[PDB]
Amino acid sequence: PGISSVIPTVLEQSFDNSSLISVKELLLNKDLIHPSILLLTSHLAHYKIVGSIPRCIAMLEVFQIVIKDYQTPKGTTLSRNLTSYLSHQIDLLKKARPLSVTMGNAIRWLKQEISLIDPSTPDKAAKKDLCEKIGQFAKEKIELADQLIIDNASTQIEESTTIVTYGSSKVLTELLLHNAISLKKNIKVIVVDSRPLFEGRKMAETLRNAGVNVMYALITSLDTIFNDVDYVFLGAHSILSNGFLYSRAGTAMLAMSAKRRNIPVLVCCESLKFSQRVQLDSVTFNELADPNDLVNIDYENPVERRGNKGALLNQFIKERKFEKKKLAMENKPKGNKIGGKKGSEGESKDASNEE
Amino acid sequence: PGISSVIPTVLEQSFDNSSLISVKELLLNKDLIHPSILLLTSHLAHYKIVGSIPRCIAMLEVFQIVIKDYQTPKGTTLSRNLTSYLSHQIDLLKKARPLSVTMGNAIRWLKQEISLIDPSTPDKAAKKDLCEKIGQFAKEKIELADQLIIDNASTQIEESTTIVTYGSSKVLTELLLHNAISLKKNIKVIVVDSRPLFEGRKMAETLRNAGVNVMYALITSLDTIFNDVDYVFLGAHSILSNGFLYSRAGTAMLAMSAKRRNIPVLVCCESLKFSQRVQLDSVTFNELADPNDLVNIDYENPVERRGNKGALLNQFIKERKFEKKKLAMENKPKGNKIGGKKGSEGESKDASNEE
Amino acid sequence: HPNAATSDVNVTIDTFVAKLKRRQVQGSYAIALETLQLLMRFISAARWNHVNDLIEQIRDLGNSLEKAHPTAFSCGNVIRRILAVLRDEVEEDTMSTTVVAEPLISSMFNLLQKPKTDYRQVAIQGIKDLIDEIKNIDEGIQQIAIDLIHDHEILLTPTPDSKTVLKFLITARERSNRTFTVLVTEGFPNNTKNAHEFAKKLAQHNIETLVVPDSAVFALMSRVGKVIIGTKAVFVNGGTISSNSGVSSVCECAREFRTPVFAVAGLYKLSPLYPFDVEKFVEFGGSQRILPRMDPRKRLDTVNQITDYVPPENIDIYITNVGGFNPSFIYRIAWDNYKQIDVHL
Repeated sequence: PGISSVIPTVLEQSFDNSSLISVKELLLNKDLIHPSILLLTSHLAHYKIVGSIPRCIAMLEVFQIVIKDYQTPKGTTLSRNLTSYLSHQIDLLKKARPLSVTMGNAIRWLKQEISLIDPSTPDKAAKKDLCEKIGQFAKEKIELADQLIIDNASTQIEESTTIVTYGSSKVLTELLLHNAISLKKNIKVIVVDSRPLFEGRKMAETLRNAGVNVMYALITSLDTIFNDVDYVFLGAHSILSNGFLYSRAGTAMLAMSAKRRNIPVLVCCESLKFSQRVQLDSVTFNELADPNDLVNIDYENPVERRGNKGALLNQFIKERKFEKKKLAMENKPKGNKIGGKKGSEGESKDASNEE
Repeated sequence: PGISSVIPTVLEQSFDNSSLISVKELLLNKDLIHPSILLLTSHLAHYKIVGSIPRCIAMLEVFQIVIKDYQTPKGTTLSRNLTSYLSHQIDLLKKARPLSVTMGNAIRWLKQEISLIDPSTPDKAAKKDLCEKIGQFAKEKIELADQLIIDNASTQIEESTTIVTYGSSKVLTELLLHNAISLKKNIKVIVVDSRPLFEGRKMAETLRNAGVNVMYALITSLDTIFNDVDYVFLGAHSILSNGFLYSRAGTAMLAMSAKRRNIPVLVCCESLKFSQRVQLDSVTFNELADPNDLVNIDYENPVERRGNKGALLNQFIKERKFEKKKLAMENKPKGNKIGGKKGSEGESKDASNEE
Repeated sequence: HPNAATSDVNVTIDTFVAKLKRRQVQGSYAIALETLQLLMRFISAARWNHVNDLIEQIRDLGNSLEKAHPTAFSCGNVIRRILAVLRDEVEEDTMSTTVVAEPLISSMFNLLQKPKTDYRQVAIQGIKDLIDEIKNIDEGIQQIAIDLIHDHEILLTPTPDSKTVLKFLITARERSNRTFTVLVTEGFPNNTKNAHEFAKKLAQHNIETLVVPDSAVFALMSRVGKVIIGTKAVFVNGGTISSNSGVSSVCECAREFRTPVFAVAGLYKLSPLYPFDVEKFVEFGGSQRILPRMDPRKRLDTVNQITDYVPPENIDIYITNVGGFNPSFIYRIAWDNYKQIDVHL
C-alpha cells in the first residue's frame, strides 16, 4: 500500500517543519498507477543541472503526453476516479520534491482547464482540442517571453563590457551566448560556482562550447578580482507578493559585494512566476536536501577518498544541515527584466491581480 | 560580617550576568563596624541624588573620618589589620551595590600610600602629614579636574548656547550654573529623565532654585524639541580602553539620534575616571536594583497605595525586570576632555601611560 | 451645507458630536458602528430620489466631521468608503437609465478627456454588508498571521489594547507548540493600564509575559526577532500613527540594528490623506499625570506628546484581512477602495 520510515542523518534542532524526507529506493507501491510520472519525479530528485526555467516546462510536456495517452473508461466518464488518481500523483510528487510556485501555477491552470470542459465530452474530440490549446499556451506565455527578454538584453549593452556572472538559469546562459555570437562585442565573462548543485561548471562548459575569453572563481574568492570591471548579473527563481527575492543559493552576498564595489546588479524575471503565499524568512518554507550535498573533496564531483570525513549517523553529537533557497534583500538589485521590458521591484504584485 | 541571602524574586531566564537581590534593615551589628558606612549604605539602597562623581567623594570623606578616628595600637602595628579592614569594607560595599572604577582607583591609591609610609615612623607625625596629603589629592584629582573641565568648556563653547543633558552629572550641572551666574550668558538648558529615577527632575529643580530656564523631557519622544537643538553633552559614569562609555539609561538612544540628525555628541570627564578594563555590550555587566520603581503609579516615591500593581509572583507567571547602566557607543562621542585638556576618545588610553 | 437639519431628522446626533469632541466614546470599531447606525437613521426616515445632491450633502457632513477633530479619522474614513460604494453603483445606474464603455482594464487619462429602481434597499444592504465586515475581521485576518511566525524568536509587543490584536494573539497562542516570547513595553502615560489588562488576559489562557521599561530598548533590540504593532491610523507613504506612547525612538533603534516589523491592520482604518510635516501631525498630550501641583510649572517647561507618528523607513509588512502588503505600495491598496477626489473639499 505504501509506507515511509527510516530517515538518514541527524535532524539537528532548528528548521523542523518542511517536507524533505524516505522513498529513495523503490520497494512496493500502489497498483494501477502510471509510472512515467514516477520516473520523472525520480529524475528530478537525482538532478544536478535543473534550475527555475525547465522543470515546469518538462512537467507540462509530461502532462501533455499523459493526455495523449489517456484512455476514457468503457463504463464511466472521463473524470470520476481520475481526480483521485491526480491527487495520488500530486502526493507522490510532494513526497519526491517540493511543489514550487511554477508547479502551483501549473496546477491552477490544470484546474481551470478541467472547469472549462466538465463531464459531457467523448474520447478523441475533447482531448484533441485540449492538447492543441495547451501547445498554444506554451508557445505564447513562455518562449515568446524568453525571446523578448533576450532582445531586451541585446540592447542593454552600449559601450564596452567586463562582467562577473552566477546562475544555473537558462535565460542568462542564452543571453551570454547571444553576446558571444550575434552581437560580436568586446564581452568578458567571469564565472562564480556554487557547491550544493553545480551551475558555474555548466556555465563554463557552455562558454567553451562557444569559445569565449573566460575567468573562473567561487563563492568566497572575490576580493582580489577587482584590481575596469563593471557589469554584474543574477538569475532568480520566483518572487512573492511581498516584493522580496525568494530565489536559489549564493546571490545575496555577491550582490552586496557589487554594491560595496560601487557598480550594481541586474536580475531577470518572468511574467507568470508570482504567488499568493506570503513569507519573509528562511524558516517558513525552504528547499532542503540531504547532507550528502557537502561530502565530495577537491576538483570534481565523483572522486571518493577515505581520508578525513565519511560518516553522518555515526558522527555523535553533531548537527549537520544546509540551505538551498535564500531570501535576498529587496533594495539591493536595481534592474528587473520582464515582459514589460524594464522596471523596479516596486511592482511586487502588479501582475498577480492582472490574472 | 552578619546575615546574607534569604530574599525573594527568581534568577530570571533573560539577562543574568551579575547576581541580583542584601543589608537594609539593621539587626545584630558587629562592634567594630563604623556607623557612617552603614548610613551610606542605607542611603544608597534608596538614593535619588548622587551618581558616580559625588559618591566617590563621599567615600573618600568617610575614609578620612575613619583614619582620624584610628590610632596605632600597642599589640598590633599600623600595617597589621588595616588592609583586612579595608577588604572587609569593600566586600560589604559589594554586597550592598556594585561600585565604580574611580572608587577602585582611589582604593589602589590608598593601598599605595599605606605601602609607602614605614611603621617605624612616629605615629602622630605620620597621619598629620598623611591626612594633608589625602586632602591635597582630593583637591587635585577632583576639584582641580572640575576646574580644568570648566576652562575647557569656556574656550570651546560659543557666544551663548542651547545645552542638552541627561541624568545627574554633577560637574556638568556646576558648569551650567557657572555659565548662568558667574560668566553670565544665555542658558536654554534641556534636561531629559526616565521613569525609574527622578534624577533629571531633581536637576531641573536645582536649576530653578538657582534661576535657570529648563525644558523637561521624558521617554515617549525626544525629537519634538530637535525638529533647533544645537549643542549636546551626555551623562557620564565610567570610560573603557576601547573608546566606549559605560553610562546611565537611554543616553545611547540620544547619542544615536544626535548622530542621525545634524551634529555629534561630546563628553567631558575627570582624568581619574578611566579604566584599563574593557567591554562592548549591554550584556557584559549589568547594574541592578529591586523591580519596585515602577510598581508605584507614577508621581512621588514614598506613597503606599491600594490598587492593582504588585504581581511579581501573585498571578500566573510574571517578571518585571529592568536595567540601570547600558552601553554608550564610540563613533559618536568624539570629544574627551580631562586633566590633560585636549584629545579624542579614539585615543582611548593615551593618558594611561602618563597618568 | 451646515449642521441645521441634523437635530430634528434623527434622535441621537448631539450625543455623537459630544462623543467625538469630548471623547466619551472608546474603540474605533465602536465608533465605526455608531457612524453606520447614524447613516442608517439618515437613510430610513428620509426619501430623496435625487441622489447626487444627497451624496454631496453626505460628503459635506463628512468634511465637517473631519474638521471637528484633526486627529480622529475612522469615522471619516468609513463615510468615505460608503460614498465610494454608492458612487460606482450610481454611475452604473445612470448608464442603464440612458440606455463603448471599457477598452481594456483600469486605465488613466480620464481626468483630462471627457467621460425607477430599488436603489434604497440596495443601499441598505450595502450598509448591512459593511456592518458585517466590521463585526467579522476576527475571522478575516485569522489565517494570514500564522504564515510568518515560528520557534525560538523573541517578539516585541508594544502598545496593545484593541480586541482585534488581542484576538490575533489568542489565535497565535492556541497553537502553543510554536515558541513565541511576549515582551510588553508599559508605555509611559495611558498605555500602562491597558498593558496590564492585556497581561491579565494572557495569564487567563496561560501565556508567558515579560514587562519592559520604555527607557530600555537599546539594551534589548539586538536580541528581539520580530515586532508586532496594533495600530489605529494607517497612511500613504507607508507610515502610521499608532495608539500612543513611545514608538518613534524604538523604530529608529530597529532601523539601526535591522529588525523586521509586522502590523495588524484594516483597510477601513487606512487613510488616503498624506502626512507631510512633523510640525503638524504629531499630537501633544496632557501633563496631568506627570507632576503633582503647579507651582514648579512657572519656570520649568514640560514637553510631552501622547500619540506619535511613524516614518515609513522602518515597518515592512501589513497583515490585514486580505493579506500582507508593502509600505511603499499600500497606496495602490488604498486606491482599490478610495479615490483622489475625496481629499480636499
